[PDB]
Amino acid sequence: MRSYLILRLAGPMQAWGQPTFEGTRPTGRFPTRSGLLGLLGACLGIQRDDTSSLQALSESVQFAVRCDELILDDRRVSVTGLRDYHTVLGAREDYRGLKSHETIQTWREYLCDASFTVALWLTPHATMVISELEKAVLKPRYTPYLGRRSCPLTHPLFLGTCQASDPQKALLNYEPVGGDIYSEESVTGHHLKFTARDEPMITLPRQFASREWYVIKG
Amino acid sequence: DEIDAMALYRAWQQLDNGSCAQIRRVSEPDELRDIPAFYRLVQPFGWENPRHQQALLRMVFCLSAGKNVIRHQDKKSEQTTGISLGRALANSGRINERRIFQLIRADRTADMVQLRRLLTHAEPVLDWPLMARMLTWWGKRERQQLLEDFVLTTNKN
Amino acid sequence: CCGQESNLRYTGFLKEKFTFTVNGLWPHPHSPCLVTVKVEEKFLAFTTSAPSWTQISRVVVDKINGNRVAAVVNQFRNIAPQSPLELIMGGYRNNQASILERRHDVLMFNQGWQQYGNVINEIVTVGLGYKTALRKALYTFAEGFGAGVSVHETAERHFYRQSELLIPDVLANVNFSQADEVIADLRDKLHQLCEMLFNQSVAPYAHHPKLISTLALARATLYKHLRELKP
Amino acid sequence: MNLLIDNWIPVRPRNGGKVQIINLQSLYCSRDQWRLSLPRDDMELAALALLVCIGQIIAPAKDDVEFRHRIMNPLTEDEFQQLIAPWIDMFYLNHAEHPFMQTKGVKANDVTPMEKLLAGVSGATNCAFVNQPGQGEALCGGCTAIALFNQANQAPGFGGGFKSGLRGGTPVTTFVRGIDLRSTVLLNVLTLPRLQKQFPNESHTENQPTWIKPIKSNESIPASSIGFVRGLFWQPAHIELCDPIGIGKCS
Amino acid sequence: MSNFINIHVLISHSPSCLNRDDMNMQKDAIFGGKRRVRISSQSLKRAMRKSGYYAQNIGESSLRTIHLAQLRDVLRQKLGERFDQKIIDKTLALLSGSADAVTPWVVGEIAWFCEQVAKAEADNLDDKKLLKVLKEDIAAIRVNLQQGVDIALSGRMATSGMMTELGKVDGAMSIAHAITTHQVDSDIDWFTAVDDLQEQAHLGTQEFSSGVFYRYANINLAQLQENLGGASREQALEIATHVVHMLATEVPGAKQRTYAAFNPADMVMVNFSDMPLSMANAFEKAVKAKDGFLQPSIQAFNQYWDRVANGYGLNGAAAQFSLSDVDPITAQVKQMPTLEQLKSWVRNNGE
Repeated sequence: MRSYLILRLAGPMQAWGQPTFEGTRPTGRFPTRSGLLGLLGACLGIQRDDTSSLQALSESVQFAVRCDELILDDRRVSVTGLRDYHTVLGAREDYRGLKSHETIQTWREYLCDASFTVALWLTPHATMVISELEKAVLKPRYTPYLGRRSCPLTHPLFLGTCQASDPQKALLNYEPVGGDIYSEESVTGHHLKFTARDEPMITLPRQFASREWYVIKG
Repeated sequence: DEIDAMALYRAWQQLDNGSCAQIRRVSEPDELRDIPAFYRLVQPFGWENPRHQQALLRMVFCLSAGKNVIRHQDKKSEQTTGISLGRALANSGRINERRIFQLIRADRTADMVQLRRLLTHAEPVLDWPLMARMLTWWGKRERQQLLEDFVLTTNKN
Repeated sequence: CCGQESNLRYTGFLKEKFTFTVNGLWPHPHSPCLVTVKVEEKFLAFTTSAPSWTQISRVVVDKINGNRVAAVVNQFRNIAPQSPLELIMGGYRNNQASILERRHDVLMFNQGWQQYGNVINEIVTVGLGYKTALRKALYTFAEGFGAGVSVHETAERHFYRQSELLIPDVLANVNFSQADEVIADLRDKLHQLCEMLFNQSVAPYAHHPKLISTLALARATLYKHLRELKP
Repeated sequence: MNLLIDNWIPVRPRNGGKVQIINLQSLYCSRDQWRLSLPRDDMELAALALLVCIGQIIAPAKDDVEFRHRIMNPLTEDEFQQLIAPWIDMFYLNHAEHPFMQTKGVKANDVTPMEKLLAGVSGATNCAFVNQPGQGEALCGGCTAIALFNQANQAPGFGGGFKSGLRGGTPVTTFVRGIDLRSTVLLNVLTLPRLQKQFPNESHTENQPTWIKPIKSNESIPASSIGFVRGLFWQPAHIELCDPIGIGKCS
Repeated sequence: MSNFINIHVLISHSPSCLNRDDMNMQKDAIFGGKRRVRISSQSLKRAMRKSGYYAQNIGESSLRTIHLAQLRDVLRQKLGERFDQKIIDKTLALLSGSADAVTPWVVGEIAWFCEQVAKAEADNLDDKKLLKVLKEDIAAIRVNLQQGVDIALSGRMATSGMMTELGKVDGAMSIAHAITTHQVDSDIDWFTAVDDLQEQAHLGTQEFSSGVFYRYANINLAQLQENLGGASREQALEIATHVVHMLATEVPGAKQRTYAAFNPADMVMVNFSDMPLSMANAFEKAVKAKDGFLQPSIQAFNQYWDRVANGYGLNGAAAQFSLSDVDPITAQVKQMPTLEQLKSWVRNNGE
């Protein structure tokens, strides 16, 4: 009934934001919508001030994310967290001028042994088509990464492409299956939702608005 | 499937003095393979199965410290296992902590030599099948557990 | 700030230093209040970077040392003694004028929360109990009565992160009426969490015998603390 | 007597000697190595089969990982109690309304001897001549459950109007064998994915035991509509054990 | 002609401490369920950018200067729909006191200045006072216009004076955290401080370890060319060459005066791709030692490549330079006796 594009987000370390105006840079347990939009937006060659392309992309695309657990040599590997004491010396003191601090400090969280499988699709009001997306994921223009520019990918961004009615049902054709799924689209059997602040308000640079995931447990 | 430890123990206890004498002369576990009496000793206990050879070589080697150097004692009905090697070594009052230190840091072969010296010196009282399992695996985990048991015992006792 | 349009907008302001003093404690009805007789009354404020479930007992449970939840919540406790609770909680953690951390949560509790406060306090103190077990043990590893390296805080972080998955779920979905077994289970999973974290933390140093000694001692104090957490 | 809770399982140590009678928890949660011990191999096969069925409804693995894992490591008692909890009220030999593999309220002119559940001791004209008597005098709770199961599975039916089992009459049963009875039982249990690949459980398919939701007389059952619990413990006959006598010896 | 260059490096460090946290404990990471010593993305990148090699081959490049004069035409019809030519030419003349492409951060910052100039025109603000208000920003951008290649490759300095959103310049090169291919046994040094006037003690501790690190980096050629004013692929490949050299030789400076882990890398592989990929999963299952950690690590790398390369679509010229003579890799990956030869190979797009 509906065509789906299937991506795979996996690497050694991963960082997906949470609300902060401070130096601690938190991470949640699975990719943010602002994050995914940023990733796609990055494969596509979309400069930061191109509010039009940003909006186009945002209103076109919708995501459902599945959390894959790692099995190594047949032992299960939970996803763990990491805190990095990250300093900067010569950091700017004001948004204008050349005076700098001697040293400033930030703490940045990363996810370890995290691997995700994402399914995306087009909305009724789309300005784009899926094979633009596919074409980009296969040949990105800007460097792609999992959260921060220091987190490469260990697997190609493109996993596959299929069709079905559910995002769930679409995800069922790509292993490993059994993970929890967080979808923008409701699934009849499941009533649980997960509050977030993923939505980037394009009209207002670097600000985000509340939204809710639909939770389909495995 | 698993190696009978108690059988081997009693076997070693009832061995004729000449054979025991012949086995007591190895200075290194693999030398047991140069000795007829050894193969005769371990034949009933699955020597012919490659899986159990290394294991058996260690067991016998430690036993080869003397005919009654390793005194076996049954565990108490209450507790889940009996006395561990480390604990017994500590209980003897004759073994110095640094000995265990250098033991768990020793290369292959050398560790077994050292261990046998410690056993002759201590004449430990312990749950033999337990020690036998330990020798069956004998890796980092086991060496470490040895030193830990030693330390905590020596601490309380 | 809004991203919205409005006829009038403000671009700056004027401030100047001003001092006074309000002797006594004003019974503000929006915040809980910790009470400690050495008497000292003080409003609750985020002090550490620990998870929110560590503050839950101070937010929903009355205790006459003791504790006094906000007037709002106890009004709701009287008015609707048959209703579940969905409670908004928030605040800052600061170093003078500097924001170190911002916190906002929406805790959930099924019906039994108004009367069965002791169960909630049980859960929380159990969690913190296991936490201090791990911390005490790894501190022992660090210092002695020493490994030379502190590992306990990192391990505390790991612990806390997994606790995030464990404890709130319990508080939000437990039947307080009969809650002994859910609690028992929590205790077990926390127990093995502390074991795992202890080992994971001392693991990289236990190749050296001298460290294995102190490690063994540490492990001793760990299991002492852990066994005392079993009623 | 309750198969999940009480002691019925006749075993002797893999290596050992004197027979003793354990409960399922002792089997599932212990590294003790057991082997069945009865004086008949067909009843040991009946037994083993019963245990396998039981385990197949209480504890299928969720994947091969878990499968291997549980074969290598017994359960904890709590895990077990949690697993058997929802099933206990289905495995009571003597029960008020749902007796194990029996049918409440059976109309029969006379009492059938216990021997008729013991496949082979009688049933042919030369049995009174070649066989020792008294074997069906008085049976354990276990010998009885086990016989009941064997009669509804591998043995031939009593005759006239006594329907045979689901696999037809006298099927051959084949099991994989392990080191102990424990690992054996576990080794013949289908993992959850294989289990639901073989039986997709619908609202359309009845998955209740025969002694809880009875087969209707002269019903025509689509084979497809039978659920793995209902079928593994299928009982095609109307049997009902008489009231037990006192203490004594399983004949 | 692929867009991304991938650089993989295996380098072994003798006992040291190249990177630590707020508690003076070596930096950490869990991978494959086991702990690996880490050297941060930051640390290593800084190692590169502040190096002398970088200074001479990036900070002193020919393309390092952006001449505003040659950018008049392109600027004006990239800004014509927002500003009149008067305001533009005035601005450019203020900044400075033939070309058809222009770096976006240039266009952005120029735009901001323009806006300010118009803003000042409306109030008939004196030019002298105008300059007196934005002296700083002028100095800033005059600096940044002298450091073209640097900004193109690494990005803006942490204090740059960039104002716009197009001024948020990402580095063309992305540098990953470096982790060890194996689980590490960390050591702890116990030291004292002898008081030459009372030698008749109080001990302090420093943690340290040795290890085989996997460094990974990628270079976005297109982005490089774009942020150099449309420079050719050959030039971008030149820059790439320099980055390869550095990732193979430059080492962070921490505690190197007392632990001196001055080691060169033992394996350097460059690999062209449409999608940049790290080979870190070669070591997801942590290397076990067998006559060292180095050989087994290298072997794990090679065999990972063999196993997944084509399937992951790393079809693109690929070459490998390595000191250790372990079992070679797929026939399609060209071997290199010298780093310099690998470099030259990269410089000419991989043949």
